[PDB]
Amino acid sequence: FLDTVSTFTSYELMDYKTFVTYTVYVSMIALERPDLREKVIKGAEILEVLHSLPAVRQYLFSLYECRYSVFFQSLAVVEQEMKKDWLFAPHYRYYVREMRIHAYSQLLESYRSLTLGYMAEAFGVGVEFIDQELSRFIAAGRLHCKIDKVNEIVETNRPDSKNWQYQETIKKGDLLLNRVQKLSRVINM
Amino acid sequence: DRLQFRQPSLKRSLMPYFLLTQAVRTGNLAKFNQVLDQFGEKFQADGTYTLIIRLRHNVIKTGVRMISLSYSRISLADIAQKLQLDSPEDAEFIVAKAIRDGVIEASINHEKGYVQSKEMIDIYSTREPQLAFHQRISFCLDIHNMSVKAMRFPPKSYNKDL
Amino acid sequence: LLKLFTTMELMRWSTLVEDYGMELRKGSLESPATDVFGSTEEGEKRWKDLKNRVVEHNIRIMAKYYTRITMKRMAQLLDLSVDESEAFLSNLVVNKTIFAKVDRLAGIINFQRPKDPNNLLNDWSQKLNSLMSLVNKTTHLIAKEEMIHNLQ
Amino acid sequence: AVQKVVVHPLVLLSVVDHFNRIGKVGNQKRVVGVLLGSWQKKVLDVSNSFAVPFDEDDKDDSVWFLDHDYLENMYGMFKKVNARERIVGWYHTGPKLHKNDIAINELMKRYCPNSVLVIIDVKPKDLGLPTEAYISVEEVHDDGTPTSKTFEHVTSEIGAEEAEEVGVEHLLRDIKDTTVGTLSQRITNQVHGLKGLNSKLLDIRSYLEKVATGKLPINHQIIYQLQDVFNLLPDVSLQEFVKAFYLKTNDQMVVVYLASLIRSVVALHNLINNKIANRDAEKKEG
Amino acid sequence: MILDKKFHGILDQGEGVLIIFDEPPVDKTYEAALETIQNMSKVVDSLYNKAKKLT
Amino acid sequence: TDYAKKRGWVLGPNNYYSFASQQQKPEDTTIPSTELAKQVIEYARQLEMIV
Amino acid sequence: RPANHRQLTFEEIAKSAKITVNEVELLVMKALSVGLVKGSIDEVDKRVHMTWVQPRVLDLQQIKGMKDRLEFWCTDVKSMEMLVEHQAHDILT
Repeated sequence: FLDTVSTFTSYELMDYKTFVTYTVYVSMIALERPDLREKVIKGAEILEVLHSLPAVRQYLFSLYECRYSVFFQSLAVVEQEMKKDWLFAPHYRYYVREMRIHAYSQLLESYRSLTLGYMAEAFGVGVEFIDQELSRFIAAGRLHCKIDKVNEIVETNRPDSKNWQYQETIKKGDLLLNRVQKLSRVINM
Repeated sequence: DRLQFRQPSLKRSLMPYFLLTQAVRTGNLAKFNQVLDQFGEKFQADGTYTLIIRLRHNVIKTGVRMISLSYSRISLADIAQKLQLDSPEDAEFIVAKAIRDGVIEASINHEKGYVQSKEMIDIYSTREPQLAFHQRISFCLDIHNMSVKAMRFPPKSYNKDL
Repeated sequence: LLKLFTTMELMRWSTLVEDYGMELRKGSLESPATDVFGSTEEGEKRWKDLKNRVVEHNIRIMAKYYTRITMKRMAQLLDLSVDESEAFLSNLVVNKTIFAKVDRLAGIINFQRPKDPNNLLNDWSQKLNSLMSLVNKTTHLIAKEEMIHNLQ
Repeated sequence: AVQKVVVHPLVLLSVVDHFNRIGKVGNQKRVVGVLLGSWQKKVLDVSNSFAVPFDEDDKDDSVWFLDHDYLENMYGMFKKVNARERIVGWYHTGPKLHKNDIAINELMKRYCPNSVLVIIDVKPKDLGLPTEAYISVEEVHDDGTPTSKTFEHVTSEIGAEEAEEVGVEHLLRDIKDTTVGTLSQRITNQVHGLKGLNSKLLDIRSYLEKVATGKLPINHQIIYQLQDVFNLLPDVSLQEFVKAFYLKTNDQMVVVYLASLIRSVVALHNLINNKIANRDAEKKEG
Repeated sequence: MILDKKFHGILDQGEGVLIIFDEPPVDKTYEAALETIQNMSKVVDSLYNKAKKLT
Repeated sequence: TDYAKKRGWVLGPNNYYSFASQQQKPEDTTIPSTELAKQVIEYARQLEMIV
Repeated sequence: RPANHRQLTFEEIAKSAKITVNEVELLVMKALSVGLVKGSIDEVDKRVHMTWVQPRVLDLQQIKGMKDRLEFWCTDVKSMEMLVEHQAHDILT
């Protein structure tokens, strides 16, 4: 989508504004903040096309400023716009979950010990829902370390830096072990 | 589930079993008890209902294991309704039965009548590292060394006739 | 001047009060103390900044020491408020106090015990210690071996 | 003054010559020669030297025989042919340090500048460094004992300039160079334990004996600092060094990965050729 | 600013504990991972060559 | 009665006390370093024996 | 004590020198002022750490301990040397 500068109105396949509307999803979700600052924030393209609709600008600013208050309020419009699309239909389940886990990972990136009050005030949602949410994001989500409710306050550890950076090669190491077992399997026959 | 391997065989073979094997993580006794026997054909044609009559009551053990992977504080109402089992005694009893297995980690404490747990799943990182990855290093080095033997002997089998 | 030279011992300034007082009293030597104090503001500024300079100085002296003198208790022994101590810290930030370890719970300060990189601190320490041990064990051993030859 | 000195093998080989030209005397006592070098530079450098007859007495130990004329003649001619080297000090082949050595060195202390004393062994059964450089200086004693000549140990190294390395390497054809690898390192890692073992065993026994069983106050005071050095390591529990062990073992893991990967790369050509060459040779055989 | 990663640090709410840490051996794991990934292609291609020369 | 003479534990004020739980002291790291050194020797053997 | 938990406390010092807990800071300050002791305690909770010190005149129990620790160290180094070199000489040489 970096070629959007030279792109013009096309009546053959898709309109320019429709193309922007389609790529804004992958650009906002699949790309993290450094990628945004490197590409779209530094670029004047989004600055020019934000005047098209007030919605997109708010969606970008709310996510960049990490405000879920207006985000969850306008989330309904995003959901309704997400579905009822030709090629974008089957993926409507994936983008939501991806954006949620990306937002959670982003918020838990700079935060370690989080109280329930400030969280409930930030997201503007009940604690019982984020309870089962995070509970599922532990096993099925696989984002950060174990969370304990004993103190009635969210507290993580996340030793994913020091030993884990060296433990990133243990998977490819085991796969390489199986692969040299394959190499030993080719031997003599 | 099946990820890297793509073939039009294992898919069709796992099709009837897919719904239930996906229903394992959910852990609903009442409905799935009837659901299994409903459309069940092949896995009950395996005969003598062994691993399935084990699985039926293994659902609650994998479920309480999911509870062990879950938070510490146990509600008398909420999680009791979520697990579809409500009672003071059998809760802590089955939990203790999950503790004695040794497959998990929990700290049994009684103060106000509620049972908490430390439930730390944290790995061996920065905790007794040497004794931790010792056997891993030894074994992997043994495999890589017999792999060195594997890059040793066959070239000799090449150079035997020349 | 001897106390301001090196290895300053912690002591009360109340004993120095009458010393400076009689220093103002006697006109035999260093007489124009009143001329030094001739300006009402300048004298107070110089005095306060002197006390500040030495109360920073002794801290800079004990800074090299890892002994952990527990300045929280030191403030009790010196009978002073912690506010002006925080002001002394406000002087310490431009005095380059940037290397240190503090606590949120207690007021215990640590001027040492860093992250301790394995290839730097303990490495250098083990280097110097082991090397010095080896060469010293190498010297007086054979030196004695030469000394016992004088008996024959 | 002098931090370290440089001793060339040529003088010790001249001592080998001293053990050569003996011709079965039946005396073979200590022989004092004259060492030559450069005292100009801070670091001492030994090039070559000559030999002077030295005899002593059986009973009386105060008997020492030197020659002024022969010394002035030899040093004179040596200075005539080479002006880049002058007199420095002397050395003896005696394994033990005699009391008369202060009187022997006193001569060169008068006529010449301060001399360095070197002690070696008559039989090269010593695994340790055969050459010990001892500077002669007057130091103030703490106990209050009268001021006398004291021999202080000075570190030394055995090396050659240019051609001597070639000569030695050619005459030997046995010894090997550094040669970074498995055997060269593991040999050291093996024998070094014995290098410390025989030395320590030869030392601490005579030490333990002479301390309690002996006299002639050699100033044991430094040995309290010895024992102090022995007490500098009060059985560390390694608890603080655990992270260091973790980093070292991590580096070990890096070595494992590197070894496995590189060997996996090397195995390519072998596990290709072993097939493709054999099948082609076999199919083209008949 | 922590999310911008201009410095090393992490915030806190309830406890208010400020922790500062850094990871010096950056060039190690990167080059190691690159070596592993690159060698994987070598071994895989080797498997392709053997599978071609055999079956 | 039986479990008192079986388990051989202490009884407090109408409560069951448990001891010897995670009170085990780790090693001095000296011995595993030695066995690791032996493993290094074995590595020297396996890497170079036939040579 | 050269070994067996070198770590100590100000209790023994205050008991022997019959001084309060307030003056021990100035006491160790003077101790560090003289320069005969390099001791620096990194402790948070109440503790006393000790360091290198000079034997000076003499000690009998430290002589016994000297010959003891030395004999033990020697026989340990010897045992390890022989143990390693046993297989090392055979499988490597």
